[PDB]
Amino acid sequence: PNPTMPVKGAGTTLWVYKGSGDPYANPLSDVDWSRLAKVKDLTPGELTAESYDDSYLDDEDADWTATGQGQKSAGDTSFTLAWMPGEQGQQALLAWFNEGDTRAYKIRFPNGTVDVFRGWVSSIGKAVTAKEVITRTVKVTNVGRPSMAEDRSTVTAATGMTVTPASTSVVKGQSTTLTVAFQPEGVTDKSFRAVSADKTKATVSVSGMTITVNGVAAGKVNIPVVSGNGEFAAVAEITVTAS
Amino acid sequence: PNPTMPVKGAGTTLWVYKGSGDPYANPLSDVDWSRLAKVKDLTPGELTAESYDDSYLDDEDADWTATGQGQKSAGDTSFTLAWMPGEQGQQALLAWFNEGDTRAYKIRFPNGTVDVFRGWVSSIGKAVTAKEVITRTVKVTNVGRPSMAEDRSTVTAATGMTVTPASTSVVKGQSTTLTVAFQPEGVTDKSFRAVSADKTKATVSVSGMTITVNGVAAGKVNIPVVSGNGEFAAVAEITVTAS
Repeated sequence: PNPTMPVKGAGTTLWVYKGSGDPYANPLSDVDWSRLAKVKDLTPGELTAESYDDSYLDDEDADWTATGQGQKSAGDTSFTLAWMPGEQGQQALLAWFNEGDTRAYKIRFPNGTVDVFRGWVSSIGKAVTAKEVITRTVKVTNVGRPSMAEDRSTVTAATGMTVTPASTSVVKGQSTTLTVAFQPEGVTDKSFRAVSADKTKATVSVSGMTITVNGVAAGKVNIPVVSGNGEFAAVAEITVTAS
Repeated sequence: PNPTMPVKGAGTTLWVYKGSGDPYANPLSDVDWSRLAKVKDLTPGELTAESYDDSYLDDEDADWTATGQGQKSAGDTSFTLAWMPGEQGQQALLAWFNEGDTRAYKIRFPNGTVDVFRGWVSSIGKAVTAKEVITRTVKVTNVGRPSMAEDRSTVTAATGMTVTPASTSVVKGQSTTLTVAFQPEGVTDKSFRAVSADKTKATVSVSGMTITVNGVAAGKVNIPVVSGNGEFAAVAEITVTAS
């Protein structure tokens, strides 16, 4: 994965945001994104710009006409994918079209870089033919300003999730926080999620780099932590004391 | 007939509603529907929406243009069949064109799902050529809200997730299979992924509801399996033996 060398282009993936946070803040994260599977083909949006005349009479040597860049447009993105009405992601796509709210969608190139736009579905189609797979074709009109893949350009990642083990004694409505950290001294594009393995003895309220546990019942259970896309994981045990 | 997998599109049929009840209620029944047999080519109408400008003079970030989804349209659906005027149903189609009253027509795909639209015939053509069959081409302009296939999809999920624990026999390359199954009445959307917490003593090879786990160096690794729902997870314990 070298973002400084030409890439063949195969393996490009497409995801749609469904969370509530800032899509532009953590685009490399894949936590609140649903993948659209089996994209037959994809053509991304085009960044256009309407020109404005910038030539007045007072200017000398008026033989040549001059223009300047005005308002920029993000263009329309098209993609056709295999038609599976019963697969999660297509149902969300038609719900998005029927509602019409502006949502964020990103494309993960086979380069270690992502490209996320915001837009709404402007066209929905279908191509049913024998001797060939049925393909659903979607067109999306982008709004606002996109987050180009050339903006961040400074991704960092190393090996490991440090997390303090044990944490046995758990009392007072439990509700204790346990410290988590990354290996590259902390400086990365972070992403992670955790949840109790049983949910009958304890539950978690992960919010902002701190994992807080509150328990309901006694027993031994281990909570997992998964690094967003999941390139690393960790496990920490909890033993709910009677008193 | 699995709606969660792509289909070859061969065998798609077309029906026109003839009864008096509501077609939108039960479009899976072929009671009051007339079949238009011998379909040569078919192309369903595309769903489209007109864009309405959403740019205000007093807002910031004027370097880019923004718009929004406006009014949807159901497009024009075309299909060419063989010319058999004596066959009932073609006469009904011609009478529908002559009277010009809006009616419902459904398409049966080889998935068990249907596509029922409402519209009026706006074009009737013919192509007479030697060494070829005489074809009748029909085009229907659709009105109102079409009943898409994805509106007939129901979701079954939750109730947790299960995986067989321990199985400490880890020796000589392993590639041991780990089975992850969902409890609720069989039917569910089984989206999941599992991750190795060490990546050195042992590794996982997630592949379609079966986890392939191999060992490299002796030690104790607990590997977590989580789900895309964001609530369900479990941890399986592995002891990679040197010999």
